Amino acid sequence: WKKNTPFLYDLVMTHALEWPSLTAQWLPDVTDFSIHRLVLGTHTQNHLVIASVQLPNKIEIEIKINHEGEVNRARYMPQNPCIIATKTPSSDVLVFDYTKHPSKPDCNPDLRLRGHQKEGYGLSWNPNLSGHLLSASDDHTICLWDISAVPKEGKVVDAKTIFTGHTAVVEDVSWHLLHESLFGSVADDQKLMIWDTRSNNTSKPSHSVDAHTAEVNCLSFNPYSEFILATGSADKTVALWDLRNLKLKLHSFESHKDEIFQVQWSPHNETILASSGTDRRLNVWDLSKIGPPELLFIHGGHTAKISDFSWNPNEPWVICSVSEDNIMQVWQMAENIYN
Repeated sequence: WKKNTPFLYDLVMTHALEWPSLTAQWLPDVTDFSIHRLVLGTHTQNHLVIASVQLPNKIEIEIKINHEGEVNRARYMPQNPCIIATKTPSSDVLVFDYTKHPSKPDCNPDLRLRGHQKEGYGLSWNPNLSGHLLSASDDHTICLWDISAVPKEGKVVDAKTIFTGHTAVVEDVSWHLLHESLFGSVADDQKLMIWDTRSNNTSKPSHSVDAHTAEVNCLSFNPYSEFILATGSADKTVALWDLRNLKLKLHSFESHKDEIFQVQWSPHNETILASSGTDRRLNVWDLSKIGPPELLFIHGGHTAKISDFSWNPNEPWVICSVSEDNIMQVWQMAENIYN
């Protein structure tokens, strides 16, 4: 694979980190080259990490913040990207404003968020209501907090609402991109559930489909279409969904030869979606080419399970993917391949 790269990439960078990261997300600020930044974590003292990346038109660690337990997931708040929520290996979800913490570390989170009885990974900030955070847990619950309602000197926040519709481990949660009340969740009970926070019944979802034939592990809403979202599963399938007819699956993307953990739409291209998991492959899909023609690219760079990945928001087709052997890769498939 390493020998074949000039054929398949316009860019590939490999970085062995000192510790594995379970988490990867590009921050939205970019400053011959340009400087981009990634939110990462450690697994096995733990830190919340901000790294720098030079990209054309080196990777340095900029910020390490003491974290209790590994960082299961870390997500920046869209309305103030200095704010980062993290999932811990305990019931706690933590919140850090990276500017209120030392350059190098000495765990003293800015907020500790209560309401779960077990650890999880799923985590999602509302991009339409500032400080509304959702978290999914192995306890079968989804918790909601409004951190914007928390007093200046408040360090502890109880869950505003707990959603209980699921009957198994809740794997992932994600807000809708346009509708401030609407989010989706996926769980081990094989369901996708669409929830409406304006509803008083926190035990029953607005809609509910039996999405998959095994555990549903991830979901992602389309940033270009109000109606479209995708799920990924222990099914080894990515399923496609329309909010106007949830009961029938629009499509199935086959396939990974193993369990799917992440699915994310492109921020630049409405027909483009990527997925990954335990087969150590990150696949890029093209809706438009359905009628496997919809498989546009297989990224074979990783030699361990891929933990998370993120589409760079400033630089089309750039992806950061991180694996369980400590490897972070920043890569862009060849222009020849998408156009």
